[PDB]
Amino acid sequence: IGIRLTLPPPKVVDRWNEKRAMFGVYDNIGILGNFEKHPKELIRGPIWLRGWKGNELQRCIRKRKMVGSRMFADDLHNLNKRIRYLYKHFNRHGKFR
Amino acid sequence: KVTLPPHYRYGMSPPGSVADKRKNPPWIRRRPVVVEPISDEDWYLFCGDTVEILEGKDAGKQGKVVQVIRQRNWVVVGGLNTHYRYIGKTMDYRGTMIPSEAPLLHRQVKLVDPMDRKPTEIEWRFTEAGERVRVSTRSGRIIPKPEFPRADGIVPETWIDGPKDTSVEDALERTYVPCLKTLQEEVMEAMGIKETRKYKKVYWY
Amino acid sequence: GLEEFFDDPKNWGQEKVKSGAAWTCQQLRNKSNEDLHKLWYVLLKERNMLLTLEQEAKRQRLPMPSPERLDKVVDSMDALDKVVQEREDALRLLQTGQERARPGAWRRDIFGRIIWHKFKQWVIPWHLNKRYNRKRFFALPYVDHFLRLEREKRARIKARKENLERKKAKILLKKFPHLAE
Amino acid sequence: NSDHDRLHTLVTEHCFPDMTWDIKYKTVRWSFVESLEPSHVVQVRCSSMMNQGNVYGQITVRMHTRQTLAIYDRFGRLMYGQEDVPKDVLEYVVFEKQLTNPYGSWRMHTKIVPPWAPPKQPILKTVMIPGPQLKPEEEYEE
Amino acid sequence: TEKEFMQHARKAGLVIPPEKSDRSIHLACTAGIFDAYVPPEGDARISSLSK
Amino acid sequence: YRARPPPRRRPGPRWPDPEDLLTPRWQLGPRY
Amino acid sequence: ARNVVYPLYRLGGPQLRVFRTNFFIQLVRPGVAQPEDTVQFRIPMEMTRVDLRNYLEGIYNVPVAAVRTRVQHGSNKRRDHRNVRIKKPDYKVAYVQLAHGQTFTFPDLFPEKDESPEGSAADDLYSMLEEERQQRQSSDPRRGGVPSWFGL
Amino acid sequence: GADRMSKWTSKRGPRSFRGRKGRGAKGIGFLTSGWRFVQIKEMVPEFVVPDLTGFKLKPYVSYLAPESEETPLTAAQLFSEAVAPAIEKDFKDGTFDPDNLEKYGFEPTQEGKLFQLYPRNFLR
RNA sequence: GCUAAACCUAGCCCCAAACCCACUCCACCUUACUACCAGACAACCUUAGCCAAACCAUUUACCCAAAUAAAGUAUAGGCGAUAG
Ligand SMILES: [K+]
Ligand SMILES: [Mg+2]
Ligand SMILES: [Mg+2]
Ligand SMILES: [Mg+2]
Ligand SMILES: [Mg+2]
Ligand SMILES: [Mg+2]
Repeated sequence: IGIRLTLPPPKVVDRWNEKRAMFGVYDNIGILGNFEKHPKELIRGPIWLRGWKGNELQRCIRKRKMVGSRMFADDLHNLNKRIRYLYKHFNRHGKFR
Repeated sequence: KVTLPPHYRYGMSPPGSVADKRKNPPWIRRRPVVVEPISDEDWYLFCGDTVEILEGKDAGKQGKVVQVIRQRNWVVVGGLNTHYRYIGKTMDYRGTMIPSEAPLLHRQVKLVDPMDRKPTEIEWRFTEAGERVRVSTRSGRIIPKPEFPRADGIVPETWIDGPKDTSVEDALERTYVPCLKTLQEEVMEAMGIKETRKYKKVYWY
Repeated sequence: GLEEFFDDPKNWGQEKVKSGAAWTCQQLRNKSNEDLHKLWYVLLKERNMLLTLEQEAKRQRLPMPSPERLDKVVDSMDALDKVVQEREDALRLLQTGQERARPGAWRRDIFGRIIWHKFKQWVIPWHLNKRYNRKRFFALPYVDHFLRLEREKRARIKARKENLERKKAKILLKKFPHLAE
Repeated sequence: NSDHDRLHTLVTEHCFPDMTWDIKYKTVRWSFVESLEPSHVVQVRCSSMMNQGNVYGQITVRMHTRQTLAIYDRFGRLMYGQEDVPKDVLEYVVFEKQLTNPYGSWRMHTKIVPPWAPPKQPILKTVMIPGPQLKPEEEYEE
Repeated sequence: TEKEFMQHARKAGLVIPPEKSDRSIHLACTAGIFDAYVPPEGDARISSLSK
Repeated sequence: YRARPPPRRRPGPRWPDPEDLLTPRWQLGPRY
Repeated sequence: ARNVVYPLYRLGGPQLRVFRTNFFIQLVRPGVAQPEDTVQFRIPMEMTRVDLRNYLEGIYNVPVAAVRTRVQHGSNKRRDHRNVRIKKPDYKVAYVQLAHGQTFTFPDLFPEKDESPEGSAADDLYSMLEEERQQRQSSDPRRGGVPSWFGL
Repeated sequence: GADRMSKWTSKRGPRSFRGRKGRGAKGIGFLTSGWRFVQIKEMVPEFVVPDLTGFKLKPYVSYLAPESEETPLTAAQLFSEAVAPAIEKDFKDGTFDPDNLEKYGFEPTQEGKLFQLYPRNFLR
């Protein structure tokens, strides 16, 4: 029980597709390109995460002030609750002071 | 009418038959079979068209296609790639063995040129008249759509009108004279019904 | 007579009854209104005979002789009804210019959603109708929040629907790489 | 060898149940020792033209050869025949072929058993044939 | 406590496929011999008399 | 394979449509 | 007619006339013993006994003296695999009595003699099964399960 | 314990509820004093059944017919078939004026008609 | 060897992008889903509190329309907690 009786299908991986063979390219766009572009500008994803890093509380705060006016009513309500909970947890709970 | 589950699995039996319901009850949910998306225009295999089996138990054999299932891209050849099953089995009688055809995918069969009984690939083109036809890649020749019996089975060439069938002289006679009167107005003229009373205004809201 | 509710006695008990095709919409456009009006009851009396036979088939627990006969009549009835309505709709546009026979309007209900209100016919005008005035055709500002909630609910359904399709296409190329090529 | 995959190419779909059903869980040791008289084509009769879109032809062949049959039950115990001593068999084999089908071939169809045929070899074990079961109200009749 | 066995399959007929179907069963062999052959009585004696 | 064309800083001034409500107000003033 | 808007009537207004009707009735065999003149129909819910009286007289030229109608409830007890109730549609039953003393008896629409085909019928698939079953015989008990295919 | 997901019909409720709810049949009269119902003859829809004696058309159509393409009727098509021929004859003669459009068949208003087009005051 | 045990999809999550839906006929604010009669009834008004301050009583963060930086700075505050 809890363990399969048959081997899973083989995992064929193409190590030389377009995405893998060209991974890491242009990561030196600034140093080798007269600093016209920045390697963090190559990053794709949420507009509140491009070229930025932080903990969960900072990510929620940054997300709320950038795309908060575009979030759905239920999603925005959940984000506000998460910020309220994280504020109390980090600033009032823990082992170190 | 038609009541199909969202992930209904098409099979050899037609939908709605007694065996189909038992094979596919409304509550069962099986893994959907992956089907290569082929447009209806790009499909080039029809019923009654001889095709050659490329891969299977009997490869390189040519047989007539009796049925095609577009949902699973299936082609059935009569008497080819057939297994055996006992039909009409009862408690006392073992049964009678009959050859049952197995469906073949469109990639496992290849159309044969009418001039040369060899498998070949075809591409759609247009003739001078504009009628769309299928033309073989090698030694391009016209491959007409084979004649197949209609689903209902009625043959126009051997049809005798019944007592409740309108004749062709009466079903095609043109009696409509376009005018600016409705059916209700026109019928009261023929029936002769007279109504001097005038309809009163009614508020609509 | 009541004999018109049943088929010919010689046809009673037979397994199959030969019947022709159903009238098509183009074949019915060559007939006049008087001819279509007469043809309407020819098909109607035939339809009552088929409904009577079908019910007795279930009563006797036997299959209907020619079930396809009922489908042909139903198609004939719908096609004939389509032709008559189309002629009146075309004539209504020529004389009045209205694309709908029944009056109506676009009004917001009490729930804030746009609906097509079909007008009814009343003897008295609308400002004197006690029952009509109790109905509310305006939404108060407290409904605007629920309108957004319903809009966002539709967005999630559409977002899931669009995302699922792209998942199917990407997975379907794994087993059939020739599709991409 | 239970090679039912190839047996379908040698016998028809009607002949197959008669051959394999009774030997499903039994072992058969059959061999062809010697042939006494060459086979002769006794009767050839074809089907009516286009009965169902296909035309069938049947050829009757008479064979009289010695054969050896050894049948063992599911547990390997001897059940019928002797594996050592062959005996003559006189049987009329009827063949068939679907003439309309281009890929058809002549396959064994059935065996003609004449009414004057001698009784077959008796089996090794004994058998019992029970009489009719009688309910209490029913009375037996001799 | 409302769960019940999935005993719902019912008997059906295997003699004939569904009606009004273009596809029909393809038969490779006929059921029986078109004309029965009756070998002459005493043909076993003729086996010895090869001539 | 061949790598995609390098990302370059698109030359020329960027003038957004002033009639677009998604245009930030700081890209339509004299300072911009 | 059903599913249509009836024009409103006021005093002195024109006669209401319907040229094409969508009412379809079906004659049914009563489940209980009925008087000879009584005829039973199934009519749509929107149909009245006044409309049915003119429906039979106007279309089938059947003189009718009395029409009595009742609404039959369709059972909602059936449940599918999802424990959701399945509703049998409600229908209206109409009892029509003939006018001039005529008697109506529901005919036998499936006579046994007419069902039996006098002409010979030979289905290819059925003929295959019938012949083989007659040819094949049960195993001889004295043979004790030994196959009869072998002639030895 | 009441079923709120079943259709509410006249068979449910007390006596006052059951008698007030109907089945969809149109009313053909009104109730007067003393619970006496007065049926209005003009409110009862009268069936206009034509004479079917010697009628050629039959419920079914023989299969030996050409497969004509379907051409839906349009207002532009109907105008050309019906009104256009009359206008052309009058246009060539030279007696044409917008004041006489009522003579060609045009109806400026639907009032005073037995069968008004919009809103229609006749059944199907 | 019974009961069982195993499985790979259904679909979903987070982003990007782009501003979404609702008249086929009939019915639906009266007891919704009910063909068909004198109404006059009309909408708008600070959130609070939990919680933190180891009680609590002033007070205690809650996107308001540019990421970053100025800056947790100037300020505010039982000049406490904290806010900014
Ligand atoms: K406390
Ligand atoms: Mg902490
Ligand atoms: Mg009653
Ligand atoms: Mg409840
Ligand atoms: Mg506290
Ligand atoms: Mg306390």
